Amino acid sequence: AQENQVHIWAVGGCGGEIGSAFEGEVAKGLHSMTYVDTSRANLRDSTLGDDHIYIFKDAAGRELDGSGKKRDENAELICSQIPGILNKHTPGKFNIVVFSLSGGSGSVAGPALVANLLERGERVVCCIVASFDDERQTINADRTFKGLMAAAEGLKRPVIVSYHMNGENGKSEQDVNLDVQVVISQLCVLFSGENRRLDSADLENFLNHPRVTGLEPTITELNTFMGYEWTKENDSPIAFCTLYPKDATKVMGVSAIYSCDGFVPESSPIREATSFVLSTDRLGGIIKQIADEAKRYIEHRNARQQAPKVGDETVAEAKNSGFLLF
Amino acid sequence: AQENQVHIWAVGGCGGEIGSAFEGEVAKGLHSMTYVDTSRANLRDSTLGDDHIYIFKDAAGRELDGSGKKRDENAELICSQIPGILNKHTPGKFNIVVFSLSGGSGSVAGPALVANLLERGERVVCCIVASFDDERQTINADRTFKGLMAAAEGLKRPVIVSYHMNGENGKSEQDVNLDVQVVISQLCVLFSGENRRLDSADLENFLNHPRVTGLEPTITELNTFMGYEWTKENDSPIAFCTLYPKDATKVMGVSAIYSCDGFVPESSPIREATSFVLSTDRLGGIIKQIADEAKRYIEHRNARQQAPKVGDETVAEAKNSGFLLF
Amino acid sequence: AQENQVHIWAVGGCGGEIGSAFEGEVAKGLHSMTYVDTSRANLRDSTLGDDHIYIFKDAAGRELDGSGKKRDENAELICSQIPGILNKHTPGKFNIVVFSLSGGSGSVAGPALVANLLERGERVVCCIVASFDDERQTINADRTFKGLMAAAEGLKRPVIVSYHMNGENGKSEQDVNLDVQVVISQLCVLFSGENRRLDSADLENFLNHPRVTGLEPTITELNTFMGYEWTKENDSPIAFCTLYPKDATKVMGVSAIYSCDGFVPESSPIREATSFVLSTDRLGGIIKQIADEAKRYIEHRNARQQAPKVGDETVAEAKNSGFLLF
Amino acid sequence: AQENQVHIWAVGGCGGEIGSAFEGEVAKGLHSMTYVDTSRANLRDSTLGDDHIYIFKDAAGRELDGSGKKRDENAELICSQIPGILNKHTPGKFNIVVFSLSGGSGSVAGPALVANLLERGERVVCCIVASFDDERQTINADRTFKGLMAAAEGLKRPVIVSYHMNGENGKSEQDVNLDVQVVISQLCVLFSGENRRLDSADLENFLNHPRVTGLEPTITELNTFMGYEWTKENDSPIAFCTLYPKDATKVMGVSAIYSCDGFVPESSPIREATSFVLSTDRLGGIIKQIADEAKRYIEHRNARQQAPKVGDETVAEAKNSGFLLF
Ligand SMILES: Nc1nc2c(ncn2[C@@H]2O[C@H](COP(=O)(O)CP(=O)(O)OP(=O)(O)O)[C@@H](O)[C@H]2O)c(=O)[nH]1
Ligand SMILES: Nc1nc2c(ncn2[C@@H]2O[C@H](COP(=O)(O)CP(=O)(O)OP(=O)(O)O)[C@@H](O)[C@H]2O)c(=O)[nH]1
Ligand SMILES: Nc1nc2c(ncn2[C@@H]2O[C@H](COP(=O)(O)CP(=O)(O)OP(=O)(O)O)[C@@H](O)[C@H]2O)c(=O)[nH]1
Ligand SMILES: Nc1nc2c(ncn2[C@@H]2O[C@H](COP(=O)(O)CP(=O)(O)OP(=O)(O)O)[C@@H](O)[C@H]2O)c(=O)[nH]1
Repeated sequence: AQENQVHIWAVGGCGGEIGSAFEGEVAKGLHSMTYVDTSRANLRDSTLGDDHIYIFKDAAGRELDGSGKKRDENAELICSQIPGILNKHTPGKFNIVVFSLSGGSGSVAGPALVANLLERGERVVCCIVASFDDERQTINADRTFKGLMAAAEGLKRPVIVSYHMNGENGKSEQDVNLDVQVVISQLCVLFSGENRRLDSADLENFLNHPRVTGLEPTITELNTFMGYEWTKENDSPIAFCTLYPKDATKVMGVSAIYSCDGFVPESSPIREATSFVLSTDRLGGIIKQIADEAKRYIEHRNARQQAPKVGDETVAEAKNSGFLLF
Repeated sequence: AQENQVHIWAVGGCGGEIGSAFEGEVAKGLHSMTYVDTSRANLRDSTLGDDHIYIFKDAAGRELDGSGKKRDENAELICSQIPGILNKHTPGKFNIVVFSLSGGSGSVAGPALVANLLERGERVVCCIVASFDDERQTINADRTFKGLMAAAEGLKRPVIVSYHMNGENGKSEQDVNLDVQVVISQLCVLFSGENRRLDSADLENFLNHPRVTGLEPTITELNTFMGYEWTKENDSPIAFCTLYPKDATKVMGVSAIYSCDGFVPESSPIREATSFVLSTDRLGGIIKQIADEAKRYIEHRNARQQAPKVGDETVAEAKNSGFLLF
Repeated sequence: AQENQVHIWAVGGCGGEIGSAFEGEVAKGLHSMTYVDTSRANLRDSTLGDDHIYIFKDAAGRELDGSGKKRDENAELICSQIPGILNKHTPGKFNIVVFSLSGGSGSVAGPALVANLLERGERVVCCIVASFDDERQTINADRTFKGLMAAAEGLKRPVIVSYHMNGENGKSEQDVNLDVQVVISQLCVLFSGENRRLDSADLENFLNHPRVTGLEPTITELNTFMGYEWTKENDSPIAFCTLYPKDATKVMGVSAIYSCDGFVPESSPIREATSFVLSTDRLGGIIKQIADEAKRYIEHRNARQQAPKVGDETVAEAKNSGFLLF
Repeated sequence: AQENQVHIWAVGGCGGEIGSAFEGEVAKGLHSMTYVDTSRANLRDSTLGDDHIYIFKDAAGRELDGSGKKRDENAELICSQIPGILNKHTPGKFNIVVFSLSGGSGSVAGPALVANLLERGERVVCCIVASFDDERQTINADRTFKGLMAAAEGLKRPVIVSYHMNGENGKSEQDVNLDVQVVISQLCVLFSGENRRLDSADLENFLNHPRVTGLEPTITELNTFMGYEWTKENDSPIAFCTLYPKDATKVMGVSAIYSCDGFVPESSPIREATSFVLSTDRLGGIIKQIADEAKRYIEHRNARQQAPKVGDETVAEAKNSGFLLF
């Protein structure tokens, strides 16, 4: 009941909340959207029907009610039901998987969706939000990110990631949601297929850059810019695709291995040149920042005072039901 | 005849008096409530029917009339009838067992209920009141608390306790009742399941923290705060779940192993951010204070003057019925 | 004295009562029927003669009078006499074993008949009624159902089961009887062999699906629908066979591994497309529901008050005949 | 000279008087009846012939003339002559031993008959009347009840008892007789074997419940109810068998380990659902009441004034024949 050119996979509660602003676009036929979550708590007022909502179910066929930031809890159930999701909801030509590395549901169904879509040969770009409010969230972000890195090397296909941070620059979760929504909205225009000079084969090589560049397949970061001022700082990316409005000057000074051009129709809401840039030079910084939080919480964990423990003989004395010793 | 989302187990006379303020909520469907006691002395004017009241019975099937602050008197009867209580009164999804460590009934049926609910896999939080007015009460409080500590280690599942004191800061029993009623009222909102971003699995891991944190299972203290000023003193809790009103700023500076977020509906009576904090750093202080009272009463007991005993030969002389010396 | 195209094995009291509505069909040559039971109490007014009734006999050659919901009582006798039943009453080309999982007779002679018929290479479909009124009935249903699951894996041949529930939707036993009678009546038309486009080899592969599908042999659930509305909910079965009336549209949207078609003669009482769907996706739900009742009765059993026991010395004192102590 | 489906053993004077209302039923072939007593005082006008009356005889082969509430007087003779009673009067398929725990004859021949019938493998249900008018009656009732409990525990077979009280609710002996007669009539209807869905094995497992339930064999109390209102108070029985009239709704809300169903013929005098319920939760109350009566009578006995005893020297003086002092 929707156009399947671009498919948005709002995985997890964080992905569902971020994608809740794209429900109107589905009605207008811009793109198809599918919610994937282990709980229906966030989705109590979605405009889309249950035909666009999938909730993971246990062995008894009953819907789960969240993972509670515990990735290992429902890993088997989620990984087993991922193929079923793709059959019921056919992936679009270009897929946008949105999830959070910190939760226990989005960070398991997210990489599982990306791995299956990449293995099937689909074109998928992941929008990622990472939080470090707790030790559990930080460890989940560390393990999920390493999982994606292992996915790119294991599948020999790059995993394009639009990374985001909850605590960056003191931005609230509302601010981060606006940032991600801008990236998804721009990716919708890029993947719409209505661009004059941009073909499907061009975007296939853009997303699967090692086909053309010959570089080693690894996780790649996607950055989106407007105007031409971004060329000074990122003059040497792996690849980039730029969409220009009518009678717009090209971008110069960028020496990329691969490049693409597109011309946005006058009706579409793009008024200045928009560039989608792939690079892996900032991956080391992102990994270091994640490891910094992990080290910080490990040091803080080692500062925990040991809890007062009752004697082991007392426990043996409390073998009576109710653990009463009198 | 009541909603079973949250179940309040008013165990003992102290628990019954504290819970008597929640009878109106039962009629309004907020939560289900069950009185558990060895006597009907306090429950002579309860609005709830006898279907919500369970009184322990002896071997002959006749209701008891209290334990008289003697824990060992009816321990076998209470522990044997605990499973029957849970069948007749089905435990709610979240259970709140309220009892006093000093009495002989609440301090036995309380830990028995908690041990059975934890063993069955239910989610239970205990509200506890401790008194040290008499040596018997002090020894009972010391004994019951050690029993709970052995219960947490024996069941490998934490026993969350909202600890309270009768003699703290010169507060009367009425003042302590208001303090506990606030905690139970807030726990009712937390466990209501109507929070937007809070799932049952989030609360399951919050209550059973060693699943997520990996810490050793032990008795854990629960503290509840409003606003954000509490972050300065308790910046290092094991876990904490915060419920925010509409457009409320998050809590910063708290580095917990696990945390949860929730958003209170506008209709519910929460107007400022309420935090439910779990920590075990004050357990040593509580145990020390309890042991201080026990030492004080042991010293006072050793100062008792020996009662003037009649001669043993006189006892042999008074073997006549009625013990008459003539 | 009857046509042997379809054979109905009314096993047990529940099976005999359900099948008592098919006695008229036997006289009209629609199918052959055989009552198998450990007691003749229910069969005091059957139109069919004793040549169509088999009652289990003990070692002395005398007919039993029921099992009393005790499966283990006559398991040896029943399993020993099953081959004798099949010789005296030759199984039809398609067999319909009807029995209840709760009783002690139908739940032993039922699976015994199914295991023998499957081992001999016959084509058998079981109609099953499960009850959970008592702990004994629930445990019998749990053990019988697991027995059938072990039968399918041990024989490497699926055990097709038309599952039914006594307490489902508050339906009375009369309502469940009507539901089963409809399924048996439809299976009679399917197995009649008078369908234009349906062959015996097609039905052989339909019942023994792993021959064609290659799936693992296990217990399979049979569901029957009229019309085409069922396709929305069960669009992904293992296999399904549909019987269409004259000039009836085919079923679309169902992606099954195996499928069959048949055209009902105009005289036969089928007026809309009837589908026979095999699936194992609801087996987990059925097993969970059975285990839920078993857990409930185990908890209820642990709440039993221990019976008052006279002293062991008193028993030793009552060694005198008549157990009188004076 | 009578139908042997149900056998009524009217033991003792109390049993004979209660059973005197069933002679017409014996004349109509409903059931066989046998009077067993140590005296013929009550049986001076019985319609039944002496072939249905057995009177205990002493060593010299002459009939006794009662025990006079002294159990130990003729215990050996009764225990020795019990097998002869069973040989001369063949026990029915279901036996109903009716006796009083207070007398010296019924309370000895009753338990002996029950123990012999249980040992032989027969199915026996005891109707019991207990009186506490005298200390001797109270002690006899206590001793007989303890003996029955010992028999149930030592035979590993439950002793089903329909307990009755003479002094309960101020009911006269006529009222207790009517109650016991109603219970016996209902048991006769249950045991008639003419019920549609009820087998002999069903009743065998119902009476010998540890075969099915697995519970410890002990004395079990039988209670009979009409309608469905009894479910509220006795929702947790060990077992229960219900007889329904034509088109009668089943009983719901009763969670028993074992249960049976039967359908009364339209001719039989049952117009509403009749339930026979087995439970051991009220045994403690009965034992407590009996012990309370025994304690009361012991206290009253200890208050007896010592009889004025003549001097022992006077007794030595009165060694003359006739004990004359002169
Ligand atoms: N920037 C955002 N961060 C969010 C949002 N929702 C949650 N989060 C953050 O993500 C983390 C929790 O991730 P999720 O809410 O997706 C948890 P998940 O869906 O995986 O499990 P359940 O909560 O059991 O559904 C935590 O740090 C939250 O503060 C959101 O809309 N925006
Ligand atoms: N803060 C409160 N303390 C209470 C309250 N009621 C009793 N207590 C205190 O608890 C202690 C006695 O415990 P309980 O009254 O619960 C006695 P228990 O129920 O175990 O036995 P019974 O009195 O025979 O029912 C003693 O120190 C009391 O002062 C109350 O409503 N609030
Ligand atoms: N839906 C139905 N359930 C039935 C019917 N007859 C019995 N039952 C249920 O099945 C259960 C008892 O099973 P059966 O009567 O078949 C006992 P079985 O034949 O195995 O042993 P006997 O009674 O000794 O012959 C119990 O729950 C009954 O309520 C029936 O006609 N329909
Ligand atoms: N409810 C009834 N109680 C009875 C009846 N007959 C006697 N009793 C009571 O039972 C007690 C005496 O028991 P029995 O009459 O059976 C004396 P038993 O037969 O053992 O000796 P004999 O009197 O020498 O035959 C005493 O309390 C009587 O009041 C009766 O018909 N109904």
